[PDB]
Amino acid sequence: QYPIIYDIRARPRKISSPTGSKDLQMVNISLRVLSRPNAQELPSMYQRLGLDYEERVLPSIVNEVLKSVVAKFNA
Amino acid sequence: MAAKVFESIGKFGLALAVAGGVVNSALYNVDAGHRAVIFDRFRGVQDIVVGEGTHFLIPWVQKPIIFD
Repeated sequence: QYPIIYDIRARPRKISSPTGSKDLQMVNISLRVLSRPNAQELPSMYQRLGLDYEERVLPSIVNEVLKSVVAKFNA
Repeated sequence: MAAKVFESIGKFGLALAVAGGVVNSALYNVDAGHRAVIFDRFRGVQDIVVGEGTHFLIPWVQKPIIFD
C-alpha cells in the first residue's frame, strides 16, 4: 500500500488564454480557479493519475472554455 | 565433527544465496502503477498481464518489461 500523503489542502492555480474574440481582436483573458480534490474515489486518482493529478488536468479545459466564450463575446 | 558441520553450513548458505539471486532477478518492482508482462519464446509473450502488483516472470526470457 502506497498511500503517499495526498494533500487535499488547497494548492491554488491560475490560467490565461489568448483568444480571437468576436471581432478577431487578439484578447488575452485570465482566469483564476479554485480546485480541490475529493476522497470518495482517490484509489483511481493515485492508480491512474499517480501522485501528481492537478498538474494533469486544468490547462486544456480552461484554455478551450476561455477561447470559446471570448470568441462568443465582443471586447 | 565440527568441520563437517561447518562445511554443511557453508553449502546450505551458498544454495540459499543462489535462490535469492534467482528470485530477485525474476522480480521487477511494480512501482505503483507498473503493470509489466510475462514474456517467453514458445509463444512470444503471454497474452496475460502483470497487474499493478509484482506479478512474476521466469528469468532472462522476461527481460523485465516494466510497462509503467
